[PDB]
Amino acid sequence: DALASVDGNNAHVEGSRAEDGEMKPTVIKSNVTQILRKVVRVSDTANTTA
Amino acid sequence: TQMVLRAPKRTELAKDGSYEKWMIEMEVGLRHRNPYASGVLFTAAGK
Repeated sequence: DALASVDGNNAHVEGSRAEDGEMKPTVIKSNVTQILRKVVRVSDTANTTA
Repeated sequence: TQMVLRAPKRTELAKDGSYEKWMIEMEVGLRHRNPYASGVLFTAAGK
């Protein structure tokens, strides 16, 4: 969310009611997930070698 | 200091409908003592 933009021109005058302004809605963002992968393969003979 | 005249009060008013429109009123002013007690410096360029 982000507050409205300050203006400083607020000079409303007496009166039971008064004018209305604008309001900014809440924004929404999104991110996607990535898959990291590492494959490995080795023969049994090589795995047993010292 | 800060002079406040009307903080938002709550009283039984004729609030009808479903618009739910609300308003917030606040009357404020400012007071300063001994005008020559505070100083101001306006940053500007030469002639």
